[PDB]
Amino acid sequence: SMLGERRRGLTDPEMAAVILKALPEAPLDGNNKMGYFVTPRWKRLTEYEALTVYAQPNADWIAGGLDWGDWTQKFHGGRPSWGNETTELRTVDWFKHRDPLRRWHAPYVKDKAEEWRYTDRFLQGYSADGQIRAMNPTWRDEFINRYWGAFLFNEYGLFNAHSQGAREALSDVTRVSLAFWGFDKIDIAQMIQLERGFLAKIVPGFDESTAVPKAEWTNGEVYKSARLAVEGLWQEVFDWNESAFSVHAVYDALFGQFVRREFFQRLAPRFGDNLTPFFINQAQTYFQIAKQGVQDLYYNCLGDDPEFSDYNRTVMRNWTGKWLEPTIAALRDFMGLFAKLPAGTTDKEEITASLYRVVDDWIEDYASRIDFKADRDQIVKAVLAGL
Amino acid sequence: SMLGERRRGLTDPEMAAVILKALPEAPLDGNNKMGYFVTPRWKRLTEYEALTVYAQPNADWIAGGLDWGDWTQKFHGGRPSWGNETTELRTVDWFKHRDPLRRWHAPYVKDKAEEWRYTDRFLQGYSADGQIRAMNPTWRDEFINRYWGAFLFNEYGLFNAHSQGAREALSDVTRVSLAFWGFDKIDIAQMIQLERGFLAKIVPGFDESTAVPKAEWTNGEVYKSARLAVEGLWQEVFDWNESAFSVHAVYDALFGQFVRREFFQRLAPRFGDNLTPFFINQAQTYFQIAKQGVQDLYYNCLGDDPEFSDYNRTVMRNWTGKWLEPTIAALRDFMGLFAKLPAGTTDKEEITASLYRVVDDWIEDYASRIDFKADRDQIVKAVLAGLK
Amino acid sequence: KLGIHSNDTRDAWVNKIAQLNTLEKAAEMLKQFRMDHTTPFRNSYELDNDYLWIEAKLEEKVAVLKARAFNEVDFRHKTAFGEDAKSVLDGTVAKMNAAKDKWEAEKIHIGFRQAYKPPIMPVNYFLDGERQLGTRLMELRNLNYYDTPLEELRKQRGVRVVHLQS
Amino acid sequence: NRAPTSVNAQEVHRWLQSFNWDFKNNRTKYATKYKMANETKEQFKLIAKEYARMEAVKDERQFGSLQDALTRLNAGVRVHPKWNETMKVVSNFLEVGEYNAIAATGMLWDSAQAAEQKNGYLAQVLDEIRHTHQCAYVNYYFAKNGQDPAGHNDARRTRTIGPLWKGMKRVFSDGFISGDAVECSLNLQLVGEACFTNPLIVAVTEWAAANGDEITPTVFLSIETDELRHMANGYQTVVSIANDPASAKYLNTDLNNAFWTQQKYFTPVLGMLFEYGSKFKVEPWVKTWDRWVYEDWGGIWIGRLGKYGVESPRSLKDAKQDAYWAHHDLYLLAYALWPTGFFRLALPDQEEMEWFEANYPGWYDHYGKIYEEWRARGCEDPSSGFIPLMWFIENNHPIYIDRVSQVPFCPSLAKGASTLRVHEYNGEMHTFSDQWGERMWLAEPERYECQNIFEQYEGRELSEVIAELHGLRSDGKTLIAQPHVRGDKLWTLDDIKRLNCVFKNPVKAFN
Amino acid sequence: RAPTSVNAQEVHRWLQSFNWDFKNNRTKYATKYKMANETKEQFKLIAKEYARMEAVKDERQFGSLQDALTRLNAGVRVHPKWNETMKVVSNFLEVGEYNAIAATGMLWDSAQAAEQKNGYLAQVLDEIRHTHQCAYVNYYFAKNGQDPAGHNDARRTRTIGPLWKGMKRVFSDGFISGDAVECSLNLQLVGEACFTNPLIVAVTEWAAANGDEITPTVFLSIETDELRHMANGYQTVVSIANDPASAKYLNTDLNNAFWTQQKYFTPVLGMLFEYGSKFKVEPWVKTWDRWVYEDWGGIWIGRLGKYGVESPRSLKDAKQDAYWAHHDLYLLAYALWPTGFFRLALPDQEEMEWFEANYPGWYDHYGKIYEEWRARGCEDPSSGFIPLMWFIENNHPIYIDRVSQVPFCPSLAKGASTLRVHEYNGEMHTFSDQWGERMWLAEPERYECQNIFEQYEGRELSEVIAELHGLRSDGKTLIAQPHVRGDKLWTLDDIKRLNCVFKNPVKAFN
Ligand SMILES: [Br-]
Ligand SMILES: [Br-]
Ligand SMILES: [Fe+3]
Ligand SMILES: [Fe+3]
Ligand SMILES: [Fe+3]
Ligand SMILES: [Fe+3]
Repeated sequence: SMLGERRRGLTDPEMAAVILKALPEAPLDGNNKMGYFVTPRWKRLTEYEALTVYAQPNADWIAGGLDWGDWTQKFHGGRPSWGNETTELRTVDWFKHRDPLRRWHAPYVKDKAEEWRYTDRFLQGYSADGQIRAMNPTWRDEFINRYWGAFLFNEYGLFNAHSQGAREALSDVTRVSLAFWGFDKIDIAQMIQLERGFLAKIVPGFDESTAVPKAEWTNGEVYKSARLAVEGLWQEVFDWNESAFSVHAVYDALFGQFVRREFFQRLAPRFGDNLTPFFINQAQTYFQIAKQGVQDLYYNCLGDDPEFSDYNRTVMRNWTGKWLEPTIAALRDFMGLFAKLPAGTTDKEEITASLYRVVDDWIEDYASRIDFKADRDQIVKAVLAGL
Repeated sequence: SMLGERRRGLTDPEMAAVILKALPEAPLDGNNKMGYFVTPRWKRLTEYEALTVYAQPNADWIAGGLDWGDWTQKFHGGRPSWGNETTELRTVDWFKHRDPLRRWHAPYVKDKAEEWRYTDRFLQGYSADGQIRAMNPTWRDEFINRYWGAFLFNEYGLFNAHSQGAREALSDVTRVSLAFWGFDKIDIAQMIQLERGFLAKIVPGFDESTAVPKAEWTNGEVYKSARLAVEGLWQEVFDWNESAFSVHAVYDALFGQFVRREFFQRLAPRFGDNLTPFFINQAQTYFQIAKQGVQDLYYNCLGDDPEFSDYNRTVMRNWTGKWLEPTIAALRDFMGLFAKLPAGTTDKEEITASLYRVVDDWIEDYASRIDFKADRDQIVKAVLAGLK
Repeated sequence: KLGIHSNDTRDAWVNKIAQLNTLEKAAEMLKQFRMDHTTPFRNSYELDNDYLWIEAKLEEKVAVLKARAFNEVDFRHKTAFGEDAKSVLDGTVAKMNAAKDKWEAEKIHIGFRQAYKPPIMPVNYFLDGERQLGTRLMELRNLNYYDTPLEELRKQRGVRVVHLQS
Repeated sequence: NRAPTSVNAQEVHRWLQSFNWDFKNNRTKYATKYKMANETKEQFKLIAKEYARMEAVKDERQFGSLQDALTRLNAGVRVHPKWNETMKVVSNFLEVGEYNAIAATGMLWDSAQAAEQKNGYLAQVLDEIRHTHQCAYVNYYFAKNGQDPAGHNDARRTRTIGPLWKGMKRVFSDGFISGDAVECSLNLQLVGEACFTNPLIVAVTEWAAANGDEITPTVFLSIETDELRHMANGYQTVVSIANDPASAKYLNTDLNNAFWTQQKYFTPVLGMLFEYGSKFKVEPWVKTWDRWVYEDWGGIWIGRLGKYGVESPRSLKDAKQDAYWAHHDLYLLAYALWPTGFFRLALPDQEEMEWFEANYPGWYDHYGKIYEEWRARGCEDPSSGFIPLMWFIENNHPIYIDRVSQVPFCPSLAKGASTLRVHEYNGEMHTFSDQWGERMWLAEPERYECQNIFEQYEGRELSEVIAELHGLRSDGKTLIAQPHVRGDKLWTLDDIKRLNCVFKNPVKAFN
Repeated sequence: RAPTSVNAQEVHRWLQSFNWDFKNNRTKYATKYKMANETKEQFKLIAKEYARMEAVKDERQFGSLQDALTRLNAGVRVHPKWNETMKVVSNFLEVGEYNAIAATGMLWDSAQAAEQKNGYLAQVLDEIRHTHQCAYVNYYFAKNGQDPAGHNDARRTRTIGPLWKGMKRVFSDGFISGDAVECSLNLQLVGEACFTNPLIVAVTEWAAANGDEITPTVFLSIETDELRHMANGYQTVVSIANDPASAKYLNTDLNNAFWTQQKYFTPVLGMLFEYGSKFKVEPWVKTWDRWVYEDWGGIWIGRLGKYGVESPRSLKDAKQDAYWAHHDLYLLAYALWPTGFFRLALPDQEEMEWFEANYPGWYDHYGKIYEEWRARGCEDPSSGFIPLMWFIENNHPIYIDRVSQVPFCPSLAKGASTLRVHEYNGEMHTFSDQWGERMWLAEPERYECQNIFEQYEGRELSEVIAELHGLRSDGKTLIAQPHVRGDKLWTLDDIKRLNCVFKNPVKAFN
């Protein structure tokens, strides 16, 4: 019918009259701020904090917890739903962490959605504009299809490394940031395939199948050490913090930043490829976003913990050293790829310049935070010895 | 108070009951589709069409109008509010046009807003990632600041060419498309300045002042004929269709596409510049979006008009010839820029090939649509004379 | 058939127009139509309800014929009567700038529209004309706009006062 | 330094003024007596990208409310019948104002020489496109979800049948774009928006809420947030031309003409909107008008522009004196001509008459009794064979159409203005209702040649006009327009045809 | 040069190949099953398209809330009882959404096929959205409602009461502690498919009837995401249907999962609907039967037969204990009203007639008790009476099931009255049903949750309340109340003066 059969209390005269009659003269408490008891990181409580902080039902025996008592149901054996035993790191309050970008679900999917739609629009303009005409065939059919494509398995592997952390994270603020770090990773992997699917549509004989790039990743030599380090960070680490720290503050900050930025983002333009940089722009925008959250957690919170400052730095310095070697190896193997490039593409003077950028940026943003003493020259040297 | 003073008919018991009692048992008409009388371009009527077509109160004496009688108030002298006399083109219905992207205001600002916020994110990521370090200094301070910067005035001029059209367009669908074509041009000009402003923030000594780019535009040689063409298209053309057609289907399609795509988008990468291409991507996306609308109006609706097809093509062929000469002059002067580049950047063969790409795309996308007999090698040779 | 959008007058004129197959004849008929049926100075108000629509149909015919008869340069710079458009524009503007009063100015502007409206004069020149002629006309008309009493204004305009109430 | 950086709108806008450059033919293409200053600035430092974002944010909230909660609440239906009809006219007529304002500001953008002033008008160009689509959406929403889609669904063509539409085009269409760009700016921005539109928009949302309509408040309140920029444009138009000798000579005349033009139509039509188009009232038009036009606009707003030579319209007093009964006098005519509309009208009910008489002493003895007579004649009943027009014929009360404003008037019956001036000029008869519009015509004959409904419909039988201009519901028989707002006993085309009413031009009686 | 692009499906087509073989490529979580690495997923999504489809929904939702709903004062024109009910419904659901994040993160780790991992991943993100959505509901009612207390701090004030413990068992721990598959059954196969999915919609129904348009706006948006989760649960069974371990362990994990979930929701949901509202939509007994028995127990579970899934063996038992469950529980909830973070109301005349009409015998038991308590002044602070005193006076011990945490009173209950008490290594344990008893006997270390009497033993009531911040802004008035009127609110002192001290009910068997 026009009015419908269901009567709603907000508009139905009879029901609304009853509701109105039962209402108090004024609110029964003047404090209309949800999460008012949360300690603000900034000047005033943000929507991000109110809607996130303390959603996790931890009891006081998990630093920061506001609840009390044991869990209601545990694992066969006695392992707690969540517990201090799932990570070496210690703190005075696991809820201290704050994403500098203050991303809760809404803002997060809003930004990514904007990128998706602009991406579709970009591809539609690029194809209509015939920009593919100025791209080097060899760079396209060999380096983008095989080597860039192979890197999707690297980003995919880093994505998967987050699964356990998605389950073990000890606070809401940390779980949300973690999830978003991993989700951005699979997004990148998917954008790499997207580009290959795009090429297949506008370049007649281009094959989008992952057959080629996968074999390169699983059997190639260029990514051999890269794949080994990934397989380890993913399936050999059972500590959600070692996983997150080692991936974002060690491996991907070194190997990843070099491959994405110093190799494809730097050289693709020279082959008339503005297509790949379009997606790498997203991967880097994402990397820099995550970085702020990674820094706030492991440095601002743990590394500078009012009670476990020295302790955590020791563990992170330990971790930094533990995975810095597998990372150095990854870079070394990757150095072989240069020899495959056409003559005159680049010289050792350039690569050395890029390597120092990656390392100096690393020490500047990560290494010096936990007082890890790293030698830029020795590192660059050990890596540079792979050409 | 908690409940407030104003009582609302939808929720106030007494008022709502009065409302409900006066309501009929069912709708007084089953046709609940606004714009049901509009002939759909596609399978079913779109929201874009329903919200747009016939908003313009034209009477029947302006092809396709549904109203009747003269305007209520005209200009001193008698000029009608809107009239057939404001354009040489004729058609059986000024309302036939449809933006293939079906853009009404909401979808339009939605997409531009997405581009704005993503642009900001990109810049913050670009700056924090220190990608500026690998950009060739000369390309940056000479070609981006001075020459890319001077191009903002070209786009700004093309934007302004749309002012009279915004006032004279003979239908809602054409006015809306026209307004959006112009707004995208001012946007591009502002993005060029935005990049210069961004560079001034992360590059010590970089001057975001427009004095240099403006001096290049107003008094330089590289853009001299380009500026003369823009000044003409904008201020010497009093026919809103001649303006939109000549701007988008002649000048910008040849000169604009060459400068944006074959010079800056093509060479910036070779100097480690991923910054300018980010903005040029927006400009090219906008160009390709407008092209669809431009083609629908001038080719699908006017050039193929069941009654005035022959007439309209004759006129557009005329306009193409009128504006092709100044456009060639613009490209020819611009050739002077290649001599400024560092040796080995590009050569005559690459330059020539890129000219043919622009000319070939133009023949295919525009000229051929009205049977204009363009001679691609004649056009290119005339332009190449400008190479120093 | 006496409709608003479709009627005998309109049909009849559509036929008269279908019989104009030469630019000079058609253009002359368009100009004659404008003298006869447009502006408050029209020779007659018999076509008041359909002249706007009919004029457009006549314009369509003149445009089509002019595009077929004129080479590209003349289509851009000559009126349908073979006159140099710029010369006509400049000459008319000169006459306008020399107009002694608003009464002379209005005759110039209105007459220019009746004689040269677009199918006749190229749009670019015509609207450039509107720009200049309209400026002076207003400048003369809007000066001391309310000084002349209605009693005397009716006389200047030359209307026949049929009835007054107050 | 590798810190996160970006650039905002203000940072780019800082250099926008320098975007324009000098060249011989860099000048406006439109006729004008004024010279807009080359260095004029704009209030809001926007660029295209940021403009789009701020409007995009508004749309989200607006369309979100409409598609979700309001649809779930059946907000499209639960509105008073009278108001559902009122919104057919309010939203579509407003739509044309929004639309012509697009062309109007395109013309002002062309007129402005300073890049900043051009940019200011540009924002309005885009805003008026948004507003066009917003008003369109309101009719679109009510057609799709309301109690009577007829009219809401085809107003763009069914509005052409009635005489009230002609007047709307004068103030909100032609008045916005035909004439000196400055004269147009005064009709649109300094008078139209600043005096009537801005206040009107809010009032409509209040009257809408009162009648159960939450759709209009949702859209119109969003439209309102954009108006600040347009007020600034109107204000800057005056500033841009203030230091030009021409200003002292012409400004106040164009302003006075624009004021009379706008008020001539809105004074009677708006009061008709609020008082006769709603069940629940909010405020008496008489006081609403005095506060809007006299105090607010004619006093404060116009007063702020005194430093630029701007004076209070000389026709302000006549406007006030004529205002009192204007809307009451006009509703008599609109109801009498109900078959020519695209909406359903209802006679004032018992309760309403009390209000009218209470708020306008003498209302009952005049309008009240007339309406009572018409209802007794069976004006609401289809079988009666009676439409108020007949009553006008029987009592020899001719209805004329002002040649300039297009506003219908019946001087032999009005309680307000009863003036009538009839002139003959070069074979044509002309009828005026006031001394300001008469001067406009005498001085600018060629600007005002609009054919009125009697002239166009002369000799035509009523039902024929209605049928030709598609004034019918989807069943192809029942009229869109009705003399009552009830769901039963709706008049059909045949009911009108049987009346055999034929239009005649009232001015032909004069010799 | 035709405009071209690539969609989600075109990329997803190659997603399964994203994963590669290598030594330790296996789940890090203990499990008895093997999910086939060739398992597919129903929705071919990638991160970016996923983000867009959710962004669009957010747009509408937040649009209605910030605009039309706020202009209509929708956060206020809601029946007082429902304002209170949503403090519990939204916050309690919030924890279910939150733990579901970790749960699907664990299932993502369990799945070996890239597509199945992708399926769970979409849910990981959805549950994060739902967490923030439920948070937003409380946030909105706190900001614009008639009583923010509780809505503004449930995350900490919920720890005071006993009902929150049971919620954590079904929506927190049950979701993440145990065999990954057991968790999946608790969350998706049972929790979401049998309760959550239907529950959410019914909630919007009861909310609408009570003037609340905020919850429908948000919850109906949440509901649009559930089809993906149903699919994940279904695909979980398909993933392990071929592993021999399935025929041996599946039906047991399912039964335990079913009992676990129904144990809490059967009494608690009926309570929230019939007692947390003024206007009723439908009798819970009717709803329950349709939901659990027909739809899920029959139609839904039936479709999993080919995969060796059978209807829980404890189904008949659940139906038997269900009839009076919610009526029996509200007596306890009200008797312990000071331990809540919401205000309660006794049934008015119309309601009592409704209860009697739909539940013959209701008045003679519950009805008379409520009138007795009210006449005695349970709503008036000056009476010095809290219904718990009535339980003490009439020797009706209230126990907490060691497994489910659900409160029960065997001597007063009209429903189940079985009680089993055991001692083991110096600790007493109270059980309310044979299923939970078995669970404890076989898995003692999984259930050591301390109950409120054990933790609060010897403490004076007002002291527990004060310590855990069960107060309003004035620092004196209780958040919880025995009535929903605006006058005569109980204060901490009104409670202190009574000197009610907690005792461990089980020690009476010593
Ligand atoms: Br009639
Ligand atoms: Br106690
Ligand atoms: Fe507007
Ligand atoms: Fe406006
Ligand atoms: Fe959920
Ligand atoms: Fe779910």
